[PDB]
Amino acid sequence: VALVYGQMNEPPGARARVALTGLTVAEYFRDQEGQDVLLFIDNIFRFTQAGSEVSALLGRIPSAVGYQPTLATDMGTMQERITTTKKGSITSVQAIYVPADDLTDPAPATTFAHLDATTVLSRAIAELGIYPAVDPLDSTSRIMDPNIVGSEHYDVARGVQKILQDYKSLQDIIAILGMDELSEEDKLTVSRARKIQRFLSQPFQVAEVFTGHLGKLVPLKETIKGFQQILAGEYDHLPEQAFYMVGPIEEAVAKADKLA
Amino acid sequence: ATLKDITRRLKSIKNIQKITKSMKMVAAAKYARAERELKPARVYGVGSLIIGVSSDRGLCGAIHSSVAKRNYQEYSLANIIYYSLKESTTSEQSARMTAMDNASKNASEMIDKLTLTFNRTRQAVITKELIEIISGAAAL
Repeated sequence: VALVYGQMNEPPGARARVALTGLTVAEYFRDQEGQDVLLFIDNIFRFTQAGSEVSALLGRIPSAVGYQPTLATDMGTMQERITTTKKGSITSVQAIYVPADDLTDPAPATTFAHLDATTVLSRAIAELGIYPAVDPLDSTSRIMDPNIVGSEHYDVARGVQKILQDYKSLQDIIAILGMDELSEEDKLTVSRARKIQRFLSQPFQVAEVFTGHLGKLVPLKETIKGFQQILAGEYDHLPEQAFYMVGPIEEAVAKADKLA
Repeated sequence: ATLKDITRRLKSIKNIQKITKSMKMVAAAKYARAERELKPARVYGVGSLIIGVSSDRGLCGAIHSSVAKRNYQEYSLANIIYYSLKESTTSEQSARMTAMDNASKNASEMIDKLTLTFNRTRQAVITKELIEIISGAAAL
């Protein structure tokens, strides 16, 4: 990683440009060495704000909500340099701050014009111990189209979510009226869902110096199969905790063994 | 549409939704038990002065408004009162459950709308207040 910094004490113009500087660097590992670089802009809102400060200083009339008249171009001239050219591609993970919790606020609204996916980190999920604490129902992607990820991928994914959704429904019932008017059917959606929720968690190699556990980098193929089978009913006999913090389904099997 | 009022309304609806979701679950529990004990009761009652039967608690749709709108006999008199009574609470707990499901879902929807109305208003006040400052400044 190369780190580029635009600290909060820097004047508008500096916090304004540092995301371009970082961009410059990344474009090299693509236009000069044709790799697949990763660009991280933390956070995309302070980019926009820096834009407004600069704008105001140049005495230009603000537009709706006080932002810059050039909000959309200031953003476009930067966002657009982030793509897959014939030489390689830059992929950007942008930390978003939504003002006033207003998703139609000009800053945020403009920004979504460019996003192809959202990764929603959730404190609630974390509380399940589940990590990464990504929310499987709130996180989204433009490319989750069978015409793009292929029917299999697309169906598994849509399978995982529905089950996760259904279980969500039952969640209310379980706690109140108690876990049993539950059908041979309603008891399976839960079981699997709970297995799934866990199978969606995973050990990171970045946290090895700490979790005393080995990181896993599951492959896409392994991912779709994994969930495919749980949906399928291939491991309904396996127990929940067999799936907590593992990589490929094979590990779910072996953990079960060590868990008698 | 005042950020003050909007907030005042959200405040009272978030509580309503909470108390209303609670009342639903309590009812569905009372209902579940009532639905079952009703199985035998019917067989028993079917086996067996204007008297109107309902309850003391409202918030169960139209349960009340609807009704409002020698040894052998003595015995069969208690059996018939019992039967009606056992049918009544089953109807009542299932209607309170239903009524409180709706109420709670309406509340949440109202919540979602007021919130979105709040943000639109919040953005327009700032924009509005700022254009006003600019107009005055430019005229000089």
